[PDB]
Amino acid sequence: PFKRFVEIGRVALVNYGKDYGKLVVIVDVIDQNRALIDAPDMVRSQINFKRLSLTDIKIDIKRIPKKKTLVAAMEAADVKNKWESSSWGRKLIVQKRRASLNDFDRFKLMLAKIKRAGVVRQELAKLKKE
Amino acid sequence: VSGSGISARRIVVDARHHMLGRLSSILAKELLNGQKVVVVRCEEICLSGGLVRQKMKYLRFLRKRMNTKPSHGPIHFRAPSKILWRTIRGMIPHKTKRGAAALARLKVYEGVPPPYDKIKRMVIPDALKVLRLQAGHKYCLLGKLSSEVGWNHYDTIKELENKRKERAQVAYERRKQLAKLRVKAEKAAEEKLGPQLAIIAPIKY
Amino acid sequence: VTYKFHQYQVVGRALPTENDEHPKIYRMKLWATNEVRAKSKFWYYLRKLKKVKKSNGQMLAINEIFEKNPTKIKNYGIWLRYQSRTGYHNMYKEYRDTTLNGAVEQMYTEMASRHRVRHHCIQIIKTATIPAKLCKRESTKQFHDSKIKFPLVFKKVRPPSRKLKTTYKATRPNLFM
Amino acid sequence: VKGRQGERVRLYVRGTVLGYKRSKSNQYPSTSLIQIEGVNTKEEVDWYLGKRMAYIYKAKTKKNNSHYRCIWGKVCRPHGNSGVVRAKFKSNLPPKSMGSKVRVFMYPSNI
Amino acid sequence: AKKSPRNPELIRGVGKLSRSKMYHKKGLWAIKKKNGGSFPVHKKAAAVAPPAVKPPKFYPADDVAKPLVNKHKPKPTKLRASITPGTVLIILAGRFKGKRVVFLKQLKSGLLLVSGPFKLNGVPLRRVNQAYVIGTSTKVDISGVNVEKIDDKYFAKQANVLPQGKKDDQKAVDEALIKAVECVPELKAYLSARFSLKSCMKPHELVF
RNA sequence: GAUUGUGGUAGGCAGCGCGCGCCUCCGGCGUGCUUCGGCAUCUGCGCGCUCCGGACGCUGGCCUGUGGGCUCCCCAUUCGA
Ligand SMILES: [K+]
Repeated sequence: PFKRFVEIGRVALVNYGKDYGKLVVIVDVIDQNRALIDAPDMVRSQINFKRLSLTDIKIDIKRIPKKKTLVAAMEAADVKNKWESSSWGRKLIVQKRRASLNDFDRFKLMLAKIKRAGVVRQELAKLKKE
Repeated sequence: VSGSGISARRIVVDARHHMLGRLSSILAKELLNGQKVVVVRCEEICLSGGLVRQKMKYLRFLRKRMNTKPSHGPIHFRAPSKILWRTIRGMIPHKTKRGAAALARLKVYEGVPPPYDKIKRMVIPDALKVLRLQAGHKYCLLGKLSSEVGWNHYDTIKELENKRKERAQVAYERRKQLAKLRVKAEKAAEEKLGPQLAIIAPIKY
Repeated sequence: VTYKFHQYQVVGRALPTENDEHPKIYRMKLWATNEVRAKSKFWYYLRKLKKVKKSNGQMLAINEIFEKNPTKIKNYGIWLRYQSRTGYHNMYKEYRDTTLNGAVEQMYTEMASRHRVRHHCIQIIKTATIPAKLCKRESTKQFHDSKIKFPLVFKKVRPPSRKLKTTYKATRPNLFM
Repeated sequence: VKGRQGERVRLYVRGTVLGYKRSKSNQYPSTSLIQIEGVNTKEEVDWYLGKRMAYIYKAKTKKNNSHYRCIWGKVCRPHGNSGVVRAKFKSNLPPKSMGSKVRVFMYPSNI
Repeated sequence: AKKSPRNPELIRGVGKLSRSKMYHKKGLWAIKKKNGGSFPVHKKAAAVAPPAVKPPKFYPADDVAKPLVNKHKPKPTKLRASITPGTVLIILAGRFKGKRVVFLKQLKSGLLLVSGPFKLNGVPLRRVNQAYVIGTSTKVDISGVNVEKIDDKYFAKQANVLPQGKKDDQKAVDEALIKAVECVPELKAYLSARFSLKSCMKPHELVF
């Protein structure tokens, strides 16, 4: 049970606030409510656990490591690629891509989806009649 | 609570494991805003404080009666659906035409009677017990309280709900078989359309 | 970075007179939401403890004190005296935070919650950064673990913002640790 | 696939008439409170600021060979934090419009 | 005659250069030196005597009020940056509501000249108010389209039957437009289809 | 984004461009003071412009119509009472 724990080196997703969608690394624990997080593109600061969603990724680091050490550990663990390839991480990227689509792109996607739906319906009907 | 703001003919709500008061407030606002609401499985509504406290509260309510003419009220309904209806009426200006019209847009049922057994049923996150009540704290089912205070249809509801759940399980198995067939059809059709799959790839979850 | 409570060093003295050409200079470390309120409390303490009023006193300097390294966790001890409904008492408390300002805010919040003591009824006697081995409270000592590990028992479910909030959902939330 | 018979293009969103700007004990019918579907924050209201709105309803008699009537309005300013807006119409909306739907158009456009 | 402005404007109503630098640049010193240390005095322009208006036929019993002078003069209507030649526009009102059309140019009156093309979606050469239009990010080459002879006067009413000359002109204009459109794949279908809002489509979130 | 145009004999007030000099015209050329960037130091006339002594302009619909208006009448609804 409890597949995920808050740990030194645990990678978490910010699920609320202005920093939503960013990956951070838990480098220390202040108390039961907040921890010390870090990432390559921010300053190590505290965050409440209520704004963090633990991921399945973990890196091997000591508490409050240097920026270079943290970056090296993240690169060795390939955190970015692992998160992006996972369905959970791909979900946010796909949501952003859908939000970014323009009118002509939306029309082309509609055409492609209609054609695929028609072909799939024909295929399924043939399978059923088989 | 401003309101859902959606435009739909009606909304069916599965009241199972919903706090009575919060669900009542949300639905009262929805009804006042002009929505039509159907609530099912009222017997599965949760009340905080535990069975003992709620039973004492209901007995205190039962004490209230016009001394010279008990038939003049208050009316003490026992069924879970009527309890939910009265709780909602308590949050609506029911003595005005606006409040009466809002009340007239509400339907409450025990269990899932037809045709709502084959209609998609939604939930209210703001009133869900899993989000509102800490595990370990006392709560009681509305159906249990109603049965304790004189509701004698709990067993019939249980039997009918079991039958409906068996039928729904059969339908779900059929739908799963159909879904597997559809995935097979999609795999077969994959090779037929290259460019369409290419355009669709960056959007698929 | 905004703190509700700021730490100030206020320096003042009594007005020079013929008898005292160079009166004694007094300094205090005070906590207040603003420098104006810090100066007010400085004059309150000077009047109550040294017989020097604001009317016959001189304000010399006031500077804010900022945490040296707000990027690291420290253990903070606070010695304070407060007033209850029936008298005055002394109290020592410990906190963990990146800055002493956060620790003081926690102290005010905890006094309010546990003892129903309002802010104006609390006097701070001493503050200090305590090493891990010298901490006295089990609450702070429980996180002095090289390998600290626990699951998120209580997590509140909400959308990233109210833009995605909906009254109705097709399925109930799926929660697990 | 559907075989529906109705408007083929929709260039507007729907708005529910919540009521009037009011206190607990006073009402100001010159201003109407409107909830726009899909708008959940006052930040989102910025897009609809100044957009035209129409309140379409039916009358018993025929005017210009039609039972339809229309009172025009527009979005004035956000109300609260949850996306409700304050709207002004050429004439005060009747109280019976509470709970009815208005059409919020995409013009005047800024894109 | 000076061929360039002497004082470029940093903002509206403020020059980049001061009075001393302007004195140096304008050459007032040179004029004074040439004229002998004194500026040349120019006589005031002589006013034109009013024409001998004939006596009135009627005398009003009341003195009509002459309005006060308004010093504000209207400026040309601005064109949104999102709208550029060849941009695809969505009409939000009128009988062509929802239609996607190509923007050609802005007329003197400030209205936008657009075309369907007529063959693709039945929208002819027409004027559309900018306030009832959405400018999208789709752009089509219009360098080969000649609309120089078309202006605000082309649509002026002479007050039922469409002259053949207008049809021929529209065909000539649309030939090059369709030739350019065919270059972009799926653009023909895009222009032949109207824009509409489906379920859970939020106008304030669409990028267009 | 929203509300609004009260007044009706004024080209005023303030600021600034073009010509009255030239050149090779995103600019340069004269006298003084400068913190070396610059400066209301020379800054006059004629013609013009503007965020400048309180809104103007264009288009459309309709005009005997199932149109427009209403302080009139009977009702309904929200708030008040
Ligand atoms: K205005």
